[PDB]
This record gives sequence, C-alpha cells and structure tokens, in this order.
Amino acid sequence: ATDKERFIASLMARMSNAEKIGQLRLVSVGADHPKEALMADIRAGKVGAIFNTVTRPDIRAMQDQVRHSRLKIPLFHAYDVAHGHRTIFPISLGLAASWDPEVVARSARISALEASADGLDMSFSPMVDITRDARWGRVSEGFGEDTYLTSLLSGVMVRAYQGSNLAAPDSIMAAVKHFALYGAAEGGRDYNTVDMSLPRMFQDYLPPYKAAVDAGAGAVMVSLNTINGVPATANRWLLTDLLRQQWGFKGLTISNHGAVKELIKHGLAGNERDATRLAIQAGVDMNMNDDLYSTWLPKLLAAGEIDQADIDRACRDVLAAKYDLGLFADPYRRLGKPDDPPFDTNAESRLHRQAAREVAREGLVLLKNRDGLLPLKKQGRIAVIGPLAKSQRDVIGSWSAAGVPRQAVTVYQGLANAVGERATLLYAKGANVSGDQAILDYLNSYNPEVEVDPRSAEAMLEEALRTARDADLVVAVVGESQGMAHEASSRTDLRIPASQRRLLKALKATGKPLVLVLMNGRPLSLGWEQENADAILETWFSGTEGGNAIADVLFGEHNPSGKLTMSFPRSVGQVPVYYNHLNTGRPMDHPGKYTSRYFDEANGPLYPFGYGLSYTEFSLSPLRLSSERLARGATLEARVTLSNSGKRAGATVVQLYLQDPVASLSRPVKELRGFRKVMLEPGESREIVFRLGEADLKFYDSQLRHTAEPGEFKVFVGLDSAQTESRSFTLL
Amino acid sequence: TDKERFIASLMARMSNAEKIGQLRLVSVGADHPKEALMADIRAGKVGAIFNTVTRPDIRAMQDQVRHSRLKIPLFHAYDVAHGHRTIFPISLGLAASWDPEVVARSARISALEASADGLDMSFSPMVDITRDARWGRVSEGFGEDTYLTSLLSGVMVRAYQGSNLAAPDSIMAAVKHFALYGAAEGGRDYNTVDMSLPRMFQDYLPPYKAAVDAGAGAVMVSLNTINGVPATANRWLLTDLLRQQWGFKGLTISNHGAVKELIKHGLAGNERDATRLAIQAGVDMNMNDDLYSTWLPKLLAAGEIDQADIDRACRDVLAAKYDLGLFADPYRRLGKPDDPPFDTNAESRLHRQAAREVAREGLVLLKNRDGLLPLKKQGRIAVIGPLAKSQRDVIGSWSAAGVPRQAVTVYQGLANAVGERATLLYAKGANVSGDQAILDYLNSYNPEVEVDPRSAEAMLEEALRTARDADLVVAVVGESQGMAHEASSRTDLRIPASQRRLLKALKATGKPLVLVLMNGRPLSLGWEQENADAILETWFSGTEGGNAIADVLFGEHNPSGKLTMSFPRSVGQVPVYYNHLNTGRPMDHDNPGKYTSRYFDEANGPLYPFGYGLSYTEFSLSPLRLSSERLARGATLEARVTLSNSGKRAGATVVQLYLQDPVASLSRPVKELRGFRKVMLEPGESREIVFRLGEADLKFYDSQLRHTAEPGEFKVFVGLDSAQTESRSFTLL
Ligand SMILES: OC[C@H]1O[C@@H](O[C@H]2[C@H](O)[C@@H](O)[C@H](O)O[C@@H]2CO)[C@H](O)[C@@H](O)[C@@H]1O
Ligand SMILES: OC[C@H]1O[C@@H](O[C@H]2[C@H](O)[C@@H](O)[C@H](O)O[C@@H]2CO)[C@H](O)[C@@H](O)[C@@H]1O
Ligand SMILES: [Mg+2]
Ligand SMILES: [Mg+2]
Repeated sequence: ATDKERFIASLMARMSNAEKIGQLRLVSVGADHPKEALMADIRAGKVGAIFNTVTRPDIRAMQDQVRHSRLKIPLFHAYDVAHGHRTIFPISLGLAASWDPEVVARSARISALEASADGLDMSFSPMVDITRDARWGRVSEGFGEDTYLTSLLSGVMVRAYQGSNLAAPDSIMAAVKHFALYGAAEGGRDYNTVDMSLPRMFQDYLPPYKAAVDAGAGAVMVSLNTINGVPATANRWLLTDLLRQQWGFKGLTISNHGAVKELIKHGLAGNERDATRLAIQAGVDMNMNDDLYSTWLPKLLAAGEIDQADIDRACRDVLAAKYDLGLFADPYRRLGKPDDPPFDTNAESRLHRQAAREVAREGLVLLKNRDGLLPLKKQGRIAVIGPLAKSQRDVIGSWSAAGVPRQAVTVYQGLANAVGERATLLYAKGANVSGDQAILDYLNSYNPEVEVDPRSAEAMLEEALRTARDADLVVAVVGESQGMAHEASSRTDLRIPASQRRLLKALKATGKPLVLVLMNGRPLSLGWEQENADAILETWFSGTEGGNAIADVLFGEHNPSGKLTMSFPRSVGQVPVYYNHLNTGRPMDHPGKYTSRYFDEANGPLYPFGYGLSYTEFSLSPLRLSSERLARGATLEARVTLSNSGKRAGATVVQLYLQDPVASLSRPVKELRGFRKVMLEPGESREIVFRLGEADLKFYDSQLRHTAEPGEFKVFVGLDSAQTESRSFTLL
Repeated sequence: TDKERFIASLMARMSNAEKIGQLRLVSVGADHPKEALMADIRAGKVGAIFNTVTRPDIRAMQDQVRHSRLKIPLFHAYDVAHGHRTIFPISLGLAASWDPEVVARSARISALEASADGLDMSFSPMVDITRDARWGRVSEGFGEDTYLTSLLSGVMVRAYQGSNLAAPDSIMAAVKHFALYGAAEGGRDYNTVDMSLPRMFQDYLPPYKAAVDAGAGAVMVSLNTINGVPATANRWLLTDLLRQQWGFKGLTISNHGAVKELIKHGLAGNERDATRLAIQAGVDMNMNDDLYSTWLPKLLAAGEIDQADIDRACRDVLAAKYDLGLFADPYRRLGKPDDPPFDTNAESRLHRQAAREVAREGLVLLKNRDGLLPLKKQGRIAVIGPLAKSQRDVIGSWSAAGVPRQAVTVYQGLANAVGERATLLYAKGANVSGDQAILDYLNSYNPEVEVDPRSAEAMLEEALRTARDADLVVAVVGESQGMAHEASSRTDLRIPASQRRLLKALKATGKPLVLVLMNGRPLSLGWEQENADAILETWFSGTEGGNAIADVLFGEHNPSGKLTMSFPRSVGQVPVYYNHLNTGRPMDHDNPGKYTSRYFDEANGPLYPFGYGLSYTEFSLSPLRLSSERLARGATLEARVTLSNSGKRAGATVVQLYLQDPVASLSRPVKELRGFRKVMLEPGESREIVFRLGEADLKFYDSQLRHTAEPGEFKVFVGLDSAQTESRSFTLL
C-alpha cells in the first residue's frame, strides 16, 4: 500500500461517522451559509471544503478555524477559474481557435499561478462538453464541436493546472466538468434533457472526460442534466460503472450546485432523504451547497438504506484529494507565512498582461477581408462605432472569475494605444446592445452589466452617421454582451442584436469601408455581414488584454492565425450543423430537391469547421501516403509540403481528416485526426508528416466494440474542413 | 393451416428465379418503361407494382400474368395517405378531429375508392411521431403524442383492411416509416436519427406496434439511420424486434431505392454487399432499384446468403397475396372483363358528403376577438391571399389520385355559402413567396405554384383597394402544399414574408381581419395572435375544404378541432412538445426565475399548446373526482368529471386526461395523455365523462428496458387542453 493509502486508512480508522460525513460538505459563504455560522461549523469539523472564497486573508481565516476541530483536517478551497483568475484570457471557445496546445496550456498555467497565489487549491475547470447547438449559452465555456480537439485540449488543461506535482504551491487540482453530455441539451435550453445513443455517447461525447481522467484530473464535477432519463447526479452507470470501474478514475466526484436536492424536481425522489440516498449510492462523493448529505446520511445509515462503505468511499476520496494537494503536509502551503505582510489582491503588479495579450492574439479569426482592406495602416481618420467598442465588462466574457472590468482593455482603448497620434479615432456608441427593454432588464436583473444609453435609437444612429461621414473607414464593434452567452442564457436568434443590425445597415449605406469586430460567446448567423462588410474579425470575448490583441491583428503586428472550432450556422433554424455529420442515403451535392437539406435557405454552414483567413497566402503540395496498404501494428505517414507563397509572415493550421467510407455503422463524412500549426516567413516551406496507426482508425460499433475494420480509409489534408485534398489506403 | 400448406405447395414448384421475381416491386417510369415491364411480368420477374391506379391499367398488368409459367398474380399499391380520389384533410388535420370514428371514416372511404380502382394496398398509415416542426413530412402524421398516434394507427389499419382482407372494398395497410423517421436531426429529411432505447421504446415505437397488433399486412421500412444503422440494414429492428419480439407475420417492403442507398450511408461499397445486408436484415420486397433481382442469385451461389433468406422473403409476398384474395380471384377488385368502361373521375364515384363532414372536424379556431366569428351572410367580404383560389394547395401533399379541378377553394366555398346574399371581392395580394429561389424550388419537377407576374407592390395596392371597399377581410394565407412535403424542410416556421407584408398592410386598413391559415406543419404565429381579429387553422382540408371552411366561418359548424402538435413561438425553440421532462430547474408559471431551463430573448412555452382549440360556445368542467385514493394491482380506477356547455351555441370539445408519475426510476414527463373524450353538447347540456385507468396506463420502460409500474403517487390531470388542467392524486400499491 502507498504512503497515501496508509495515511488515509490510519486517519479514517480514527474518525466518527459525523467526521466522515462532514468531509463531504462543500459550501460557500452566502444567504444560505452566513459567514460567522460557517466559521463555527468549520471549527466543529462539519465542513470539508469551500467554494467562492478567493483572497488569501479570507482563505487563511477559514483554514485557521480547522485547528479547532478534533482531527484538524484541512479544508480545500475551490473556484470557477474557467479562462483566468484575475488576468482574464479569451473564453475557451476563442482559446480553442488558437489550435495551439502550448497557448492553451499557458492560459491554464497562469490561471493556476494566480488562483494558487490567492490561496485556492482547485478550479472547477476545464469545461470539456462537446457543443453542436449554438443556442446554448454555455458554448462559450467549451472548445467547440470536435471530439479530437476538445479531448486534446482537455488533457492539456488538466496537465497545465496540476503541474508535475499537485502539492506544488502553484498547482491547483482540476475538477473536469460537466460529467456528462451537458452541452447536448435539447433545444439548446440550459439544464434540459439529453437523450442519445450509446455509440454516439462513446464515440463523440465521452472522450473529453476520459482524456481529463487519463491526464490525472483529481476531481470530476457531475452535470445537472438527465442522461437517457437518469440525472447524472443519480446515475450509478455513469459515475460508478463507467467512471470508476471502466475508466479507473481514483479521484473525487463533486455534485453540482444544489444537484442532490434537484433530484426531487427531476422526479427521481419525492423527498430529500431519498435524493441523498440516490446520489451517494450512484457515486457522488461531495455535496455542493444544499447540505442534504449532512442532514440525511446518519438517518439513512441507521435505517440500513445505505451502507457504511458508501460513506467510507466518499470520505476516502475527499481525504485523498487533500493528501495529493499537499494539505496534510502543510495546510498553509498556498497561504504563505503567518508573518507575511498584507497586500492588495487586485494590484496591477499581480496581473499577467503580457501573457494575456500574447494568448488573445492567437484565437482571433479573420472571417472576411475584401481586397486587402486589413491590415489597416496607422493613418487617417478611423470611426470606432458600436456598443461593444468601450465595453470593459463584455471583453472579459462570462465566467470571468475574479477579473476586474476596470482593468480590461477595450477595443477602443486598444486602437488608441496602437495608433498613438499616427491616426485619429472618432467614437460613437451607435446603438445600445439591445433595443428590447425586456432583454436589457434581463441582462441588468442581478447587477448593472449593460450601460443603457438614455438617448433614442434614432439620436444614436444620427450621431454615428455623422461620425462615419467624418472618417476614412468605420470599425464597427458589435455582437453580444457576455450575459447573452452565459449559464441559462439560451438564445432563439443567432444574429447580431436587431438594434446593432439597424446600425450596421445605416453604416453600410454611407459607402465608407466597413470593418466588423465581432464580440460574442457562440457562433452567430452572419449572412448579411458576409455579403456587406468589407472585413470581419471574430474576437469572441478576448479577455483583460483583448483590446490590445485585437489592435495587434487589425494593424498587422500579428497575422491572424485563428480557425473556427465550431461551425457557424446560416440561421438558428439549421441547428445543429457540424462538420463530422453522417452522409445519409440522399446527400445534397453543394444538388437536387430529394436530398437532405432545407429549401428556404442555402445549405451548409456559412463558415465551416477549421475556417480562418490570413494576410498571406499558403500553398499545399499534393498529399502523399507512405503506402497504399497498412498492416496491423504498422504506421502510415501522410506528407504534404506547406509553403508561404505570399508577402507576410504568418501561421496557418494544416488539418488532417479521416473517412471510413464502408463500415458496420454509418461513419462521418470526415473526422479530425491531426493538425499542425505552422508559422512561416515568406518563401519558407515545411514538410508536414502525419503518422496514423490502427488506434486512429477504430470506432464504436452498435455493440460498443472498439476496433478498426479492414478496408478503405480516405485521408484528407487542407487548411479547413471544406477545402481538402484526399488519398486512400487499405487497412489489412 | 390450409394457407401455409397452399404456400408451401406453391413454393415447392418455384425456381429461385421465380422466388426472387416475387420480391420485385416496380413502377412504370424512366427506369422501367411500360413495354419492358409488361415483358418482365409475362416472364414471372415482377412481384408487385406501385403507382398504377386505374381499373383498365391494373387489369392490363394482371392480364400479363396469364403468360407466365405459374401465373402468380401481382398486387398493386399506391400512396393513399389521406384519400384516393376524394381527398380528406392531411393526417395532421384528421388528428385534430380527436375522433377515431372520423379518422376511421376517412380511411374506410379511401380504401373503398382505391379498391374500386383495382388497388390492393396503400403505403399508409404514416405513424411517425413528430416533435420537430421543421420537417416537411409532419403533414403526414398525427402530431407529437404517442398515445393518440398509436390509437389512430390501429384505427387506420382496421378501417383499411375491414373484416376480411379479401373483400373487394378492403386494401392492405403497409404501415410506415419503420422506424423513427420523424426524429431526423435538424428536421432535415432523410437525416440521422439518434436516440436512447428508453425514448425509442416508450415514445417512438408504439405506433408501429399498434399497427402490427391491429393486423397490418405490411411494414414499409424507413430511409434513415437508427443509432448509426440504416433501417434497411438493421437486423435488430427488422428481425429481433419486429419478428421475434412483436410477432409480425406479414411483409416488409423497402423504401424507394433504399437498398442501393446503403452505399451512400457507408454500410456497403457496392450493390452486391448492399443487397446481402438488406435481405439478411429482414427486408422482403425491394422497391424500384432492382438490386434483389440483379444480385441475389450471385450471392446465393457464393454462399453469402442462405436459401432460407430467399424463402422467407418469397413466403411473405405469397402470404400477402393469399390474404388479399388474389389466388382465389386475381380480378376480385377489377370487376368482370365485359363490365362497361366508365369515367374513373366521375362525380358519382366521389364521396363529397364524407369529405365535407370529416374536413369540418379538423378545423381549429385559434383566436376569435369579441365574437367576430361566426360571420353573417351579408355585406361586402374581401377574400385576399395566394391560397384563396388555390385548388392545388387545398388537397395537400400526398394527394394520391385527387384532381385539383374537382376541389373546392376557400373562395368558392364562400361563394357557395353566400349565393346572392353577400358580395365577395377577390385580390391575390401576394405570391406564396417573394423569394424567387423559393418559387424556383416549388416549381421544380412540376409547376405547382401560380406566379402573378406583377410587382409585390402592385399586388399589395390591389389588395388594399379591395379591402378598403369591403366590410371585413378574409385573408387566406400560409404555406403551399409543396412547402410541407417530402424533402421540404424549413428553417423558418412563419407565414412566408410576402404574405406577412400583405397581412401587415391589411391590418393597417382597420377592417376586421380573419385569417384562414393553410399549412402542413406548426407555424410561428406571434404577430398574427397579437394582430388578427380571428384565426382559423385549416391545415390542407382536401377536396371539400373550401365548403367545410365556409361552414365554420358562417357558423353552420361550431369549430371543434384541437391541436395534436405544439405550435412553437419560433423555430429557435424547436423542439417544443407537451410531454417533456421537468429538468432540475424547470421554467413554468410556478418556476419563473433566470436560472431555469428557458430562452431569454423570447417568451417561453409554445404559443399554442397540445390540445388547444377554441369554440363559438363556452364549456365548464366540474371538479375531477377519482373512485379511490388507492389502486391495487389487477384493479381499475375511474376518473369522473362533468362537462357542460355553458354558452349559447351547440358544439363539441375534447376532454383530455393526462397522467404524471412524479417519482420514478427514470425522470418521467410532466404529463402524458392517457385518455380523451370528444363530446357534442347543446347549450345547457351536461355529460358525465368516466375515464378508466389501470396499471397498463402507468407503466414505462426503465434504463434496462424493463416495462414497470412502480408503487407510489400518480397525478391525474383533466382539462380542455394540456395547459388548462387540474389534478387529483392516487397511490398505486
Ligand atoms: O448558477 C449561478 C451559480 O452557479 C454556481 O454553480 C456553478 C458551479 O460553480 C460551476 O462550476 C458550474 O460550471 O456551473 C454551476 C451552475 O450551473 C456557482 O458556484 C455560483 O458561484 C453561481 O452563482
Ligand atoms: O420521392 C418522391 C417519390 O417517392 C416514392 O417513394 C415514396 C413511397 O411511395 C412512399 O410510401 C413513402 O412514404 O415515401 C417514399 C419517398 O420517401 C414514390 O413511390 C414516388 O411516387 C414519388 O415520386
Ligand atoms: Mg471501413
Ligand atoms: Mg412513481
């Protein structure tokens, strides 16, 4: 037995059931748990962990209370450090668009450095749910629609948070979320029903969670949705059979917020006692906020409705997490010394602006650039118009953790910084983020999140048209506010808000060159924009340095290299659209009536998976395979030469897709199986070599057999999912 | 069994070429020119025909059989979906009757007319559950509810097949599309279907089982994948489930070109392997692509299939023909060789009274401000819109042998009703679409949409002049039938933009505005519900549609139709359906917070819920009473309520019973329909309604597909729609 198992067995042999049950309780200071009452419960050994306490003096005060409990078992402290702690990086969907594991790893490592510097031990991150439904407000928190890329980045984020040793003072534990399938909510409505086949679940939706487990994630946060009728919180197949027995996870499972009590609303339980029994016997170790475990576990055990082994499993997992975090060696390892001077948590000197700026550059996606309008010269008169141009609150995104809006660089400020006095900027708000007062009241319902200009729409439009007439070109900064792409904010319309589209149509009618800088947390419907704007830059929500990174691209300090990781539908009525779909019996070419299509809109996404432009031109040589036949246990090489055939240095992403065109299940028309992000000076050439073996060729059949079948495979290489060249080989 | 001995004696005579010929189902067309097809019938190489539909044409094919060695008769099939020559409303409108006897009458008359023309079989009923309004084939089903669709599935089969499948006024039902076709992802026709086995078993499979249990002679296999496996190659679906579990003894028929489509699905790399997959999965009869005739001999000689695969398939064809009476008399539906010739389309061979009476029952009153409807037969009525004079649209999609020139338009029904007592003024107003690419689609293959060559603005000014000269406006608007048909999936559920511009302009005249909606799917009607004075959903109401619509508008019939599919506020809410799960964070009138399962940019819930529809009278329900608070296994419970007509006009409504199982081993729906009663009442009349419930109503498939009723609370809800109910509880012991 390891030091950890010996230590835990010796501690648990000493504990009462009250102490073991106390370890399972995860709470936050708030209405339900006032601070002084919570401190008294920590002193009594009734608390296992805290979330949403995020400064060193507040965390140290809580850890000080444990010295009063009989066994002095330390707390751990968690937070939602999703894409940054104090220095906010782009939202995950924009990080994914970097196609660069090292950039994504740097965002996670800095997030862990900052969170651990504030005394935190754990982040409820990474979010690795696959998203094919643009309506869902939580698409901003994932890495897009692709199983290969999301799985790769899931393991990258875990390793970057946890480091070489979970006891390092600058490591935090990753609690991968949301296990499982949360992003397949029916209708894109948050928390809604998820219903899907086991082959789809295993092939497409579960691999990112398994990648996090295999990267050593210490914790798993359980989702709020049903899976095929069974809430994840009560799902013994998911949490025990799959996560523990099949995948071998040895860490901690954490319920979502009030999730145990929500089993009553889901109709699995008629009271809190039965909800508690279902959750702990399914495999939920730690109970977030609703305190059902502390209220009901003793009565359940005395009635023989649960086993002692249910409590022991759950407690062992909490203690094992604390052991790996170093907290039994030193409960203050992330909290410095008792004789440390006080400091300003929010000091500018504790931020990481260089890293945020460098990361944010990599995720920006050039969607359109007519006749080389971009990059802009630093000269002339530039009108900067729209409700997002001066928005600090929106550039940091949803789930901005301890980010301070006043510390963020707006798009306006970024342009001002870039041009100094070489160009003149003219500002007009142009429109409110929405013209619908019910939507503004929603967005401002808890906090003041959206500045509502008191002027009429007409007055703002006249001011913006005067500003555009006084300029050489217009940079319109438009899209969503961050509260439009957040938990529970599902959208029925994927367009830019109507108030802003009215502004864009008015700006277009001036005849001035029109550059759109889009801020948004989900794919948008951009048909009018693709037809009418001169250039389009997707910037997602780019974080604390967003405005500087966006100016870096617009003025060509950085040659855009971002590529989409989620298909952009032409309208909400096409949902879902995603690149790794099945052919059907009647596929549409581009073209007949009797094919799988809509009749009232053009078909396919407006922008496909892997799409994104450059200020330079790239060429690919013909694809070459090392052989036409592949033996089992051997490796196939796919080679292409990439050249920079243009006039500016830049990067692109060479993507490899596979198709299995004859199989015992209908397989996708293509599936991403590799990529290379390659930065080239003008006239440079690189031989790209992909390696494929049997593991790349397997799939789950109807009975969940996971093998590769002999026969043809098609290999596609290109700079997006739509513009590829292909060669075939045969697996023997 | 005389039948199994007759069939075994015949099959003992047949070569494999003869047995394989029985499996071939073809139509006259480019791929099968008439003279080549006739030569193949004489050679024993054809088992059945589809799309040949008149007595002289069918007799001519059956006459060719006399030249083959064994003289095995053909059967003849057609798509008699909602009528043969007399067209009833589309199925989604028949469902809105909530009256199994109305649905049975439409099917009986369809079978009478089709068998009168020599047909033996219809590819009907379509019983696919539909929760996605974008799909163009929702017009062909009975809406979103498993209980109602399952009930109507069995009614349709019994009505087609009668007491005896050999009767000359019977046809065989080929229930379709097995299975799950209406769950196409994105609402895109033919697209991927992916769902859990508990959802499949509880909600989507029961209508097909109801058809099998009602004695359907045939099952038509679907075009989609189910969890990755095309239905056409799905041995689990076609053999394990349909034959071994459900005990189906009849004929399986591939869809059109479906065996060859296994190559596009990526299950086969060539036609030989596609053929092997389909016959071994359990597809008996091969529609149109001739892969069975081309490849089965080679497959069998290579040992890639078994003789038993050919024998199973041939036996099922011969057994269908036996049941249809065709071995006793191949001409039993074709009269005598010297019957005089007749006009297939004669007016005396129609059933207009039945079509008019059935079409009245499906019409749904959605809005009626301050008693505008019913109208008086007087004054000046402007009849405006591209569907007002459309014969082609009123008969719907899948209109079989219906003749548009025999149909009654909405304009003609109003003209019939008012005679000389009122003045009608007509203006087209708008084309069905202002988008030339959409008109190009709707006129592709066949010119089905009349395009007025004037500008949109000229058509609008003419309609405004007409409206200004009238006392009120009847706007006849919505979809053309080609917008809600196979492959016509929509991304927008609104009335078309050209017509919404027309409605906004008409509203601005101040004239009372009555909307008569034609459509084959739920529509997004938020502006209409706010601005029209009255709204009548007429679906596509068939050959007598215009007369049934006038009957309602002038109050000869009190509208009694109720929705069987939820109407979303917009396409971005799809899917919306009444029997959804609660979730952990429900949004409803009792749960109105930010952190719930909702959209933020639109009102939540459907605009019109399942079971919604208004009347020209008012109804009252007494309090719901249960016969006991406890139910023992093996016993039945009664739920009683009294329905009263508390208004001034006779009319019907539909009392609906829903069940909830609020604590279960799976999350169960907030409500599930478990009974209904359509009741016609005079003013001041009352009817005591007694619903019976037992354990069978309470069971569900759990995660292991155990069919279980668990002890505990059940809530019983009664009301006149799914949103306006009250509940009482009982406990199952
Ligand atoms: O709902 C707002 C509320 O959510 C709380 O739970 C979060 C949980 O912390 C997070 O990791 C997960 O991704 O989402 C759930 C909500 O679905 C959160 O702790 C609160 O701070 C927040 O106010
Ligand atoms: O695609 C139009 C074409 O469909 C043919 O097959 C029909 C089949 O007859 C019907 O029962 C089923 O519901 O739909 C398939 C098409 O999906 C039909 O036989 C042809 O008449 C028709 O032109
Ligand atoms: Mg293969
Ligand atoms: Mg129950």
